[PDB]
Amino acid sequence: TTPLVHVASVEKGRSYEDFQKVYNAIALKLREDDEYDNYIGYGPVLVRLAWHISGTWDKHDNTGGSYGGTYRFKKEFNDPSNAGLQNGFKFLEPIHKEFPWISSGDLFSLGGVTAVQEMQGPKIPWRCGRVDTPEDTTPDNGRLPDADKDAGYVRTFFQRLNMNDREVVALMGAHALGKTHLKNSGYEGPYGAANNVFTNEFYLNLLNEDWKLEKNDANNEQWDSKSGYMMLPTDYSLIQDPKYLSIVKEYANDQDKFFKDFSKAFEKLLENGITFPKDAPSPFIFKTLEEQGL
Amino acid sequence: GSAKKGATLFKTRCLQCHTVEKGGPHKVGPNLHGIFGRHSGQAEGYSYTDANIKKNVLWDENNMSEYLTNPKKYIPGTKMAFGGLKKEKDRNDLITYLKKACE
Ligand code: HEC
Ligand code: HEC
Repeated sequence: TTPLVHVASVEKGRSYEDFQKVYNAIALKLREDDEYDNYIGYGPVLVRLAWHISGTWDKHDNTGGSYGGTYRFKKEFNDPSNAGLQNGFKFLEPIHKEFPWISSGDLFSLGGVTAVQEMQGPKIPWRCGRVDTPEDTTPDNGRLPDADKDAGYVRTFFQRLNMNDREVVALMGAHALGKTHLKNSGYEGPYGAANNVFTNEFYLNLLNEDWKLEKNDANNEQWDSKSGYMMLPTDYSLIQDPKYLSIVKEYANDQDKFFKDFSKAFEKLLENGITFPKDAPSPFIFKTLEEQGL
Repeated sequence: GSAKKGATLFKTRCLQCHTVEKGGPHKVGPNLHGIFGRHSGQAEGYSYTDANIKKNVLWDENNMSEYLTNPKKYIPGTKMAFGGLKKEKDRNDLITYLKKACE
């Protein structure tokens, strides 16, 4: 068999500040075009893009993962569940031609950490060494979770990503960002009041706001709030399960542990499928534009 | 500058939280009717933080721009979740759109 072993090979001669200039470039354009998606920005879509490439990973055969950076291909670009992420791709490409040395896998995975931190989120350690790979490394279609299911499907699916209850709930906190659109997913409405700001709001409006199951214009069934908030049945299934409920209520009154656990889980998510050597440098903590005086 | 483009800015960036025109909504942020800088907060009984009342600040359009630029750096410990308005022109578009509805 010889299970797939993806070794982390650092780019030629590149180091911390070399990737920091990529961070700053992404963080700049993130601040440049703020008129994308009704003044939400490219923040959320860059996070979702980072999770979609890391969600194709299968722990059994070590297939897929963010290591590949195979998003440049045709087969995985036109996926029905991947729609809306073309914008995030065309966001990073003009940045990909000014640093031709950097690989796509590192660029996409650097976009998501960059997005979170610039959106006033937690510091997320990032590692390099994801090298581009031929067209036979591309994962098939349908490895991403379905929007219409229950908590049993959630816990089962994330086992393939090697995630426990705490990590699942924490990673699901990223759904306090942005919104949903019918033109790709088939669901409508903002997740929370603050779209581009990273907060524990996801857990707060879940345990407070009144949620009623209704029908959208796509005939799909979603949960709506009197305040205008929305949630997917699988996001809502977190309070339909006892194990997931205690963690949600923990992240509600405590924001710092959520920031702490998300940074752990999200980093673990992006590094899945990568075998790091013993001489590989310690994880990078990049400086935000606010810390640089901008 | 342009108060009509501040209408669009307020709709997407604010309206989901605040409201200028009525006095009863109190969604996430408090009502913005009549803000020339009363002082820190206005009371329907809207639960405030401990940060706002501290160091009373008149909301004059020059310091308002600072608060809209970086809400966290201007008032540390604020409950308001807003990234900020980094551009200068869009500020001068939104801040004018306010006080005519504050009549
Ligand atoms: C939630 C998602 C918000 C968004 C987006 C914006 N604001 Fe806000 N605002 C919000 C809260 C929860 C609070 C109260 C903070 C506290 O410590 O209690 C505020 C407060 C303000 C204020 C000051 C009012 C006061 O101190 O009494 C101003 C001047 C204000 N907000 C303006 C403002 C503008 C212009 C925004 C977008 C263009 C905006 N806020 C976004 C919640 C949220
Ligand atoms: C770590 C990040 C992350 C995880 C895990 C995650 N999401 Fe998302 N998802 C996002 C972000 C960010 C958005 C906002 C997209 C936007 O604003 O354009 C989003 C939006 C969506 C959308 C709508 C996208 C659109 O353009 O309409 C669907 C559907 C969705 N999520 C389903 C799921 C499901 C189902 C799961 C798990 C079972 C899940 N998400 C877990 C980050 C995540």
